[PDB]
Formats: sequence, structure tokens, C-alpha cells
Amino acid sequence: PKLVTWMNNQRVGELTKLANGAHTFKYAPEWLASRYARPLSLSLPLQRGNITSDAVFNFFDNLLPDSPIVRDRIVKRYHAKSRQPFDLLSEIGRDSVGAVTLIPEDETVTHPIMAWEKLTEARLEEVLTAYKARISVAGAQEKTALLRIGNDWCIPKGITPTTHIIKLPILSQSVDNEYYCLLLAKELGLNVPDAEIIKAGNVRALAVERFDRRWNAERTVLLRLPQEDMCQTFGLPSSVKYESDGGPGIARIMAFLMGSSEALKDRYDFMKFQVFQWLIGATQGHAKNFSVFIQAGGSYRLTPFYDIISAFPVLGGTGIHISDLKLAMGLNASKGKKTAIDKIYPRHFLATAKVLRFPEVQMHEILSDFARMIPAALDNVKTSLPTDFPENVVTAVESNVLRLHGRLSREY
Amino acid sequence: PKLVTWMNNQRVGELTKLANGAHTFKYAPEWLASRYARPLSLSLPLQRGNITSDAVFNFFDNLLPDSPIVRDRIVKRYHAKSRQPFDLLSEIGRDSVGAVTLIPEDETVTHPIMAWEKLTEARLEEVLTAYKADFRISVAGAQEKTALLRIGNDWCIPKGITPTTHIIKLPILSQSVDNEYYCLLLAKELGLNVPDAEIIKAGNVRALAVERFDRRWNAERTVLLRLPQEDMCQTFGLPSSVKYESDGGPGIARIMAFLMGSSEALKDRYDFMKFQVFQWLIGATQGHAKNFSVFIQAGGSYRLTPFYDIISAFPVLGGTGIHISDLKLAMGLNASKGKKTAIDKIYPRHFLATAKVLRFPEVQMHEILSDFARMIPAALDNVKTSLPTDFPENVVTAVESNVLRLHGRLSREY
Amino acid sequence: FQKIYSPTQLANAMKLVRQQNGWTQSELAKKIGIKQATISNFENNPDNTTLTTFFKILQSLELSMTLCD
Amino acid sequence: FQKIYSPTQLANAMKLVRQQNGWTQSELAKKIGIKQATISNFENNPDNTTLTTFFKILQSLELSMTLCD
Amino acid sequence: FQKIYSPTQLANAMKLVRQQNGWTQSELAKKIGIKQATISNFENNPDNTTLTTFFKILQSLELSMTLCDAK
Amino acid sequence: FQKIYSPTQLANAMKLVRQQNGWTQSELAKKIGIKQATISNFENNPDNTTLTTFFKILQSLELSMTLCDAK
DNA sequence: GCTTATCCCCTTAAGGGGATATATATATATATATCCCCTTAAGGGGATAA
DNA sequence: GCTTATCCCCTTAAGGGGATATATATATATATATCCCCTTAAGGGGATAG
Repeated sequence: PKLVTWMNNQRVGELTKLANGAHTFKYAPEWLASRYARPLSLSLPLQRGNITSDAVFNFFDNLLPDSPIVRDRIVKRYHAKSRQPFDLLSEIGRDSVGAVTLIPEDETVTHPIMAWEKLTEARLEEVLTAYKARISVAGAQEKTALLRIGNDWCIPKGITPTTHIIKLPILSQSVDNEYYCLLLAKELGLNVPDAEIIKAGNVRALAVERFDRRWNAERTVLLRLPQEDMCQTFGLPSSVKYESDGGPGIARIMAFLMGSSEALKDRYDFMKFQVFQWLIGATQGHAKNFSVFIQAGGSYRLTPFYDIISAFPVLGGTGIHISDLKLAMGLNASKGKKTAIDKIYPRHFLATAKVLRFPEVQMHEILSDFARMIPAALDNVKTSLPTDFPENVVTAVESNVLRLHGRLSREY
Repeated sequence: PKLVTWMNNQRVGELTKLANGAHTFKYAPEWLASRYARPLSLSLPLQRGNITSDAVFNFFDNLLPDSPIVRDRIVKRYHAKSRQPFDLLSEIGRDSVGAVTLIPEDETVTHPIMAWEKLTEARLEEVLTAYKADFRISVAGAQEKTALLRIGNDWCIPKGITPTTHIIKLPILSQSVDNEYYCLLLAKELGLNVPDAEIIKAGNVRALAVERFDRRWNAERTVLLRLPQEDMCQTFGLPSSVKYESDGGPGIARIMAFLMGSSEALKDRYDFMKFQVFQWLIGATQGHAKNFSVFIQAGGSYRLTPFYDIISAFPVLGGTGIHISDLKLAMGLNASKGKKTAIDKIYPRHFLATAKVLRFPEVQMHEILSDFARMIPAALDNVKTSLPTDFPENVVTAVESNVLRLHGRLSREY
Repeated sequence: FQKIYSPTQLANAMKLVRQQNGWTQSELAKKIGIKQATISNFENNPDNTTLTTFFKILQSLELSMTLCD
Repeated sequence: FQKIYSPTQLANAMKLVRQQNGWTQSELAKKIGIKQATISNFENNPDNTTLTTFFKILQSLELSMTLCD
Repeated sequence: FQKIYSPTQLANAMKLVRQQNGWTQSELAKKIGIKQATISNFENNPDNTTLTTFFKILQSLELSMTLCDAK
Repeated sequence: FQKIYSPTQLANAMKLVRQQNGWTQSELAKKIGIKQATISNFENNPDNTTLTTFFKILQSLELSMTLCDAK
């Protein structure tokens, strides 16, 4: 039977999965019916009945983790039929990253819309010590989603939303890695999510907050917020995040982010993060670490950046000298598009800046700002670290960053 | 859009995909009109009009490696357009298990019909590392693997619409190549038809290799050629999904019953059974639909091709979690109690009923059962001494030790 | 023409034939003297199909069978 | 081996062989896993036997058929 | 309603004036003496379209545009 | 606010829009990424301005456009 | 001793009748994406008459 | 010195003329696939005789 699709309790349009593969969508008349109607994913705009496009599948496919090693447990723990977007989205096809829900046409059920399991320590830990040997969690490697409720975390319930994302220890120690990346990341003006680490017994983990899920004024409801990734923008499958595969980089993103609500401020925060990555050493910034907001009528603004991790924590002292480091995505250059840390000097961003006719002054400013504020940032993060944060990663990353930042004051 | 499938320089037909994404098919008259004609699988036999059943989609699905592990790697490494079957193929139409060639209608061109490039003694350890973590190859199965060409002592690479010859598997469990080799040689020692496998070395990678019976060098030696073949599940036209029986696939029963159509009916069966009794004394828990293929001959003929992917699950025994008690035969057995599959407690008595239920001459089973009542004590040392010193000498003391435990059921009888 | 070793094969083939000639699965059952249903039962699952049946079909197809060694 | 047409013609023809080959019914149905009587009746009154058996025989007969124009 | 931000964000609402208002490109332009091409093209590529044209298709749709606030 | 019916008014409007704020044609094309020869030319001849140039011209002034029933 | 024809016991389904549901085909209006030809020119560099 | 409209050079091409390869929707007919019925009978066990 066909699968349905609501958008936080609204009828959008049930999809028509077919044997042969010719998947055909549709538009739950009551969604197109509302003036604040907003398509599922830009890729799949707003129109009538059947949709003869392919981005279709694509979309319903990206509802699963890019890491392929993760797509296979649903046919096991809940005994699905296959691992296709149809059989992999039946059992846990309820809470979808963003706000869209999926369930067949035979189960208009409403379990306790809200209910939390006040977990203990041994418990909290428990659930996690099993993630190694009805929610969706995938953005980098291996991570689960919980529900931060006050001071104690608690297992969700029914079609109840998640407030966080618990990233498990994957990069010999990612937890302290991404945590740092953030406090210091937001420190330079970058609009990112305030996360906090998680500790239970003897295990360690990462805890990020959401940004497509928020408490209304009175703290009664917690609506997931409409969102999507740059991939499900032009109908792409997870295999295209980077550019070695054919995904959106620092060229396409730009032409597109132009039609945004905050067309202006967004383009800015962008370039910014870009050089941000460079310095800090993040190199895992693929097409899927970018997210807009599926606002009514079809508008889109850049959400707070996420999944940041620099390769600095591990370099040279193992088997991959500094020379080996290439920015997640590619930026214009003279000899094609360079993507070398040490090769990418300020002059570069400038050129790659005028390539799109992005306000030069603005660029100059950014490079400037970071340059100057950078010094303090590091310290302010170092003097604000846990009483045990591994000084290794600390000094390791910290040092390199300064070496990179060096390619600034000497030019601006 | 219209991936035209071919079979050894022969315009078989066109595989069209509708707007909605349908997976239909239509045979070229040219192929019809020949005395030779044969469907890719009996799942989709010859006929004069667009097809529509699920098989049109199934058969194509088994083509491309089953593992999504690889699938993602596909669109990824090759600029695909969807995780859909038709798509992954739309681009990697070169090499495909079975006489399959997928190339659009904009390449009737005489692309490289014969060309390759020998590998260095280092690249032999490099191309692998490349698979695990124009390379136009695709192998369907269990873990990380691909095929390659072999010429004398070299190891070239298929370039252009050119096929390969050997198979190259990789370690998974703690070892896989070491298990794949061990089980295969004893096959030729028990009258079973298996391919010629070796252990080509390349730097620090104990790799595996296999001879694809689907590939055969014609006399002239001037042109290598593939052979239209499929495995049971395909025959009918089912998705990888229902591989194993407990999940709704074909069993010993459906099988046998379909072996009767073989062009070589009694043999295929004889051997099939024989193999079922073998997969018992060794612990081949993996015996599913996608390991038992059949050749495809003109007019609809077919037989039971050699058995591949054979492997035993004895490595993780004894001093490990999973014990022989929990081990279960891939295919179900007929016992007094519903069906029995628990290898450990499976005495001939059961097999005897089986043969009885499928109405297979009891005597024919006996000859098979009895054959393994005295050949082991010898057949073993015969292959036990045909292995180098480097090979892991802990894959023999584990399997054999247990293969002689269940062998008691055969020795205390015949 | 083409050797055969099974139920299905038979049908799969006689089917092609019918298709080649371009007749109607109906005019067969009539032109000869049987139901049009069987005409279909036979072309899909001729397994436990009547022996004589076969001929009737065969005979219509302006065809014959032969034994090959 | 000629142009056939009747059930009974195939029956007579087969025995012509199974016997002249030295083989017989008793053993025939012993191998292809059927009943003695089966081959027996089928032999003399093949007008009602089915095609699923027509073949089981062709196996324990190293023989088979095909269509012919 | 909704605030328009790009040439595309607009071409999207224009595809509502047909499927909802019955009319089709085969006629919308029949009334304003323009080529269906611009229409079809416009629908998927609203960037290359020029304003004067945009309005012929804008009015012919019983619709008018105006400015507001980008807040 | 008001109803826009022609390519002339369409822009005639935006024009008054950056004057009442103290912005020059050559200082808005900047913060956005096009020229002054465009913004200007646009003003006196906005008929054949591509929509992009259209919306963009907007970005500058922080505007937003939307239709309206032509009643 | 042996190959071969019957024979009861016994489950099922094939074939007939009649009838019907699910395809599937050559039709037939009416409809979004295109294609080569060709003419005024608009939006980028860069520059400056006013 | 700052704001603004032309113009030169140049690449891309929207858009009108004129015209064509994909689309929902539809009716005579065609149509290979199913259903309750009904019943004569085949292979299945097991087994003796002209």
C-alpha cells in the first residue's frame, strides 16, 4: 500500500511506491489548499497531483544515513523487508530529520504524542554502550538522537520529537574535537549551535542541540522546524557530498543562496565559515553539512552551521603530515580550483571572491576580522575548557591554526 | 533512458524506463528471428512486446552488486543519478555478471574491443586497497570484491567493452580469503564441480581469486567471451530480498523441482543433493539462492553450473560466542518436526526422508551419503598437504576437527 | 529447432509462436474446439496440462512436434 | 523420429525405444521418481496423462523433443 | 500570502495560475500575442525573462504585482 | 502597498525607494555585485531588465515583491 | 522371478459453461519542452560626457 | 568631489515567425488473466494376477 506524508499533522501528499520502480508522488490537496503551503524539498516544488520527476526518489532516499554501514540495521532490529527507501522507512519512518513524517495508509495512530523516560545514569549510558558492537540521526559518521529535558535526558516516546543529537566516540577522539570546534567557532561570529558534552559512568560522548525543533513561548509544544540539505536541492543522492563525486560546492551554493530570505547576511556568513574551515582545519565540510529552512510559500535562509571537525588533532604524529590536507569543498583558483591548506592564501579567497562578484570590501573585512579576533578566540576557549580536556588536541589544533592565521596579519 | 542490453556482440534488446521510473523491457526482432534466441533469464522469456512484470526490475537488480555499501560508492565514485537499479547501470554498463552489456543508443561506435594494461607487482596491492577503501567492473555478492583480467603471469585491467576472467575477493570474522581457498580445493576432491581458485599475493594483501565459468577463452584465443548465466532466485525473477528461505525465497524443494527442466536433469540434481550433504559436514551456513546459478542456452535450455561463493562458518567456533549449536543450514531440511535446519543435530535419517519426499531414488542418495563414509580420512590429507607454509594453519585444525565429529554419523553406518 | 527439457520451456515457446503469427488467444480455442481459458492456463502454467490438450493447441498453430535424441 | 500428432503416437514411439534400448518401465519410474503404473498407463492410454510427466520420462530416456514446422 | 525573493520563487507561483485557473500556456499567450516558448521557458528558467514580458504574462493572468518589505 | 501594472511604475517605484534613504545608483550595485551602469540604465529603461537584475536590484534596497488579485 | 496391466484408496485441478476483470492497443483531442532562423540589446569591463 | 546617463567592445540570447517531440485523458474494440461451479481422473501409497 502507498505511504502517506504529513508535515506536522497536515496532509501533504502520499507517495505512490511501485514494484517496477516508477515512484510517483502527489499533493495532499489539503497542503496545496493552504496559502502558507510549502513544498517538501525545494527540489520537489509546489504543483498538482502526479509528479513525473526523479528527484522524487532521491528525496525519500536521503532520509537515511549517507554512511552505508548504517542502512542495514532496520531490516534487523525491527525486521523490515528490504533496505530500500520503502522498507527502510516503514518501521522508523515516523520522525524524519526536519519535520516531515512518513507512514503507510493504514495506521493513522496517535500514541502518547508526548512522553519521556526519565533515564538514570546506568540507563542513559546503556542505550549508548550499544551503539558500537522511530528517529533519524546521520550527518558525519555514527550518531543517535535523544531528548534533553531539563537536567536529565530521557528516552522519547511515540511520535515525540528529539531535542538533541548524541554523537558517539567515532579522529581518535571526536567528542572533545567537535565540542571545541564549536565554542571557538561561534566565538568568531559564526552562527552555530551551542552544544555541550555528555558524560555517564565511564563513557564519553558528544551532545549537540537541534535547530529544526523549538519550544514555543509557553513551553507546551516542541515543533520540529522545516529544514533540508543542499543535496535535496537539485535532487541528489548522498554519494555526491564532496566534489570528487559531483555535488554542490562553493560555487553552486553561492548562485543559489542568492534567492534567500536573508539573501544578504546569509551569503556573508557563508564565505566566512568558508575561510573558517580553512584556518581551524575543518575538512569534512561536504555538501550535506549545509541546511536552509523550508519556510512558507517556499522561502529559504541559511541555518546555523554544523558537523565541524578539523584534521589538526591528528597530523604528522601518525602518518599524515600537514601537507596532506584539502578543504572539504573547492574554491576557485588560477590553475583550476586549488584546495590546499598551505596553498590557499588570502589573495585566493579574494579572487574566488570576485569570480561571483561577491562584495570585495566585505571579503576583506572577514579576512580582517578573523585575523585579529582569532588570537583571543583560542585563548578564550582554552581558558574555558573542562578540567581534563586533552591538551593534545588543544595545543595540536591551536598551534596550526595560529600558523595559518599567520597568513593574514602579514597581508592585512 | 533506453539502456540497450547486448550479449557478446549481439543486439539483444532495449531496456526502457518510463517517466515515472518504470522498469519495462522489449526484445529486438533481430534477436527473436534467430534460431539461437534465449531470454536473459527464464524470468523473462522471449516475446513480442514491452514487458511489465517485476522481474523486468528484479533480474536487473541482481546484476549490480547487492551491497548498498558499494551502491553508494557507485553513484559516488561514478557521478550516477539515483540509487535506483536502472541508473547505476546506465553508467557502469561495461562489466556485468552474465553476458550483459549496457550502453545507450549513442555509442554504436567500435569502442576498444580488446585492450588492457598489465599491473605492476605493487599496483597488485594497490588496486585492492582501492576497492576496500577506466575501472569499469561490477561484482555481485557478499563483501568487498571485483574482477580482473589474467594473461600468463600478469594482471591487466579490462578497458573498453572488454570483459575480465578472474574474480578477486578480500578478507572480511577475521579471515575470508583463507576460508574461501580451503573449502574449494576439497571440492575437486569430492567430485564436486568448482572453479580454479588460487591466492595471488601483492605486497601485504592475502587476496583471493576465482575463475569465472561465465568467462571462457574461445579456441582462437583472439577473443575472450562471457556466458549468459543467472542464479535460481534470478531464474524466476525475485529481488535480492528473499534470498534465504526463512525470508521467502526458493528452497531445496522448489530447486529440485526446477532441476527437472535442466537439459541435464538427473546430474544437476545428483550433484545438488550431494552438495547439500556436504554443506552439512562443513558448516556452509550461507547456501542461498544467489550462489547456485544456471547456464542459459539457446531455445531456453539450462543446466546447473558449478557452485560458487562456497564457504564454511567454522572459523568463529569453539572459543567464540557463536557455537555450532546455533549454526543453521541455509536451506531447510525435512524432519519429522516441521523442518529442521540445526546442522549440529542433523543425522542422515533426515536427509533420507528428504530424498524420500522429493521422490529422489533412495539408492541415489545412499550412493551419495555412502560416498562420504570413507573418503574424508584420505581426501583431507590430499588437500591438507597441497597448501603452502604461509597459509594459516589454524583454519584446518578448526574445520576438520568438527567435520570428523558429524562424520561419525556416516562411519557408524556404512 | 530448439531442444527443450521442461514443462515451461514448451509453453514459453509455443507462446512466442502464437505471438509471431499474430492471432488471438480466443480464435484458437474456437477454431479447434475447446475453451479460451485453457488457451491462457496453458500459456502461463501448462504443468498439469492435459496431454491431448497440447496437440489441439499444436494442431492449430499450423505446427507439429518431434522427438530429438 | 518423424512428424507427430497424436498422444498415442508418442507413446508407442517411446516404448519403441525404452525397450529396444534394453531398459524398461519397472526401472524407468524407479529413477525419475514416479510410479510404475504411471509409465504403464501413460504408455497405453497417454491421451489423459499430463505434460509434467511427459518430461520426467524424457529424462530417464536420455531423450527429448522440440517443435517443428 | 508569501514574500518573493528570487526569479524562481516567482516562477513557482505562476505555475499555480494555470493548474488552478485551468488556463494553459497554449492560451495564456494566445490572448497577449506572445510565444508559448517564453512561457514554458519562463516556468523553469525565470531568470532570462525580462519584465515587460513578465507583465504581459502577469496581467494576462488576472494578477498584478507590487513591492512590500524584506524586513 | 500600491498596485503595480506596468514596467515603468514597477521601477519608477524602486527609484524613489533608494532616494528617500540617501543611496546612489553606484553604491547599491556594490553591496550586491552588479554595476551602476545597470541600476541606472534600469531606472530610465526598466522595460528590458532581466528578472535577476530585477530582484537583485531589490536585495540592495531590502525589498520584497508579491502579486495581487487584479479584481 | 520379472516386466506390465490393472485395481482400490484418494487428493486435486483441468476443462467446459458462462461470465468478467484486467490489461493493452490503434484512436484522438489538446498541451509543456524544444529546434533552427534571426534582430535589438542588455547586463559586465572599463571610461567618462554632463 | 560626488551622482548619473551614454557610448565603445562584446558575449549571450529572449522572443517573435514558424514548427515538433512529450503529455493527461478516452472509446470501438481487444484480451490475457480470474472466480464459484462441476467432475472425470491422474499420479501416490500399497499390491496381486492373466
